[PDB]
Amino acid sequence: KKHTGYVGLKNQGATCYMNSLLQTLFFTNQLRKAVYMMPTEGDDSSKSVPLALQRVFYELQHSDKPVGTKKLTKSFGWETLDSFMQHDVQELCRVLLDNVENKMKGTCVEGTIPKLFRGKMVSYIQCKEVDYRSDRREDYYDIQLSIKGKKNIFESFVDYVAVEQLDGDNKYDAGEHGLQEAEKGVKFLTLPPVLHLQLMRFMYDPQTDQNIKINDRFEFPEQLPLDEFLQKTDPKDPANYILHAVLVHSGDNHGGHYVVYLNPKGDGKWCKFDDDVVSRCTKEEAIEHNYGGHDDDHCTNAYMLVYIRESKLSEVLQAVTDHDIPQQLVERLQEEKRIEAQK
Ligand SMILES: [Br-]
Ligand SMILES: [Br-]
Ligand SMILES: [Br-]
Ligand SMILES: [Br-]
Repeated sequence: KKHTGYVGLKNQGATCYMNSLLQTLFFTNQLRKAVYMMPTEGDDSSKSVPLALQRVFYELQHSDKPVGTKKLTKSFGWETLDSFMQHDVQELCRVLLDNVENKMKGTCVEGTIPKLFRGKMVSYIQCKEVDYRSDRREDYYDIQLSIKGKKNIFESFVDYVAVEQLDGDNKYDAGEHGLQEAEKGVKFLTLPPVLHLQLMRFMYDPQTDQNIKINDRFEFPEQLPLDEFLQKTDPKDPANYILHAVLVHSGDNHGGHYVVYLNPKGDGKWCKFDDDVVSRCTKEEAIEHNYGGHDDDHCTNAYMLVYIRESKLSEVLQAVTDHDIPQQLVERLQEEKRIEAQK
């Protein structure tokens, strides 16, 4: 527990965003407690993702030394030298959360995942010259925001909700009305208590023919008002979000360094999580110094932000204690440790 109170994770290969993401998920206290509850007795230690995540969280909560992740990577089968380089942070997140959600089904914590991370959107198509619209609900668990050519997060949200023209030769097939010029877009109906925003600095194949990293300046705030992107708003619960995590990458596309900044209590007291080294830092370092740019004469910037709904903040970050871990689970991990101590 060091001197920040918090312990790091081991550098065990090119796992890229993984340690950052695990720290982010660990300090989503409501998720952690829920994960502690899954009926993982009788699971195979080798094969079980639920158990493997239980183990890592337990270690992060009790261990005074940097925590290993080997059994975690084995279980969801990303073990080759470059398996994390072939995926992104939002893909690993879904891998983890889907295993966990699937374990929680039929348990006293079923629905913890959609409760904390799921939001609702309306996807619509409006024809210009014919009276036809098709409104359909879409669920999301995270949001990929465009950052290229945008000054900040507000412009990104503006761009995300911008109307798109559908015109021949890209006309909408309007059924009985045949091919029709249309407008399509999305609107938000609900925003989740925990909001995962990926910033698209790392981008596809610009036709020819690399994955590249955009290191342009992109500003995000400590406090994020999203009411004006909602179809209708609640007077008693405005869509006000507070910045909780800034996942940072330093360098370019090919090779770089991965760090995450957290204020895991939600008070504005920030720590820097750099694998095994956890140290406290200024708020400027966690935030402004991660805007990116090319400024003094800079390759260090956020690719992912986590925001927490201010009204649900002090709950999402609710106290965890030792008693929140069931005895059966404590006993099992303790026995494994004892086996390991036999070398
Ligand atoms: Br390990
Ligand atoms: Br793979
Ligand atoms: Br990205
Ligand atoms: Br720039």
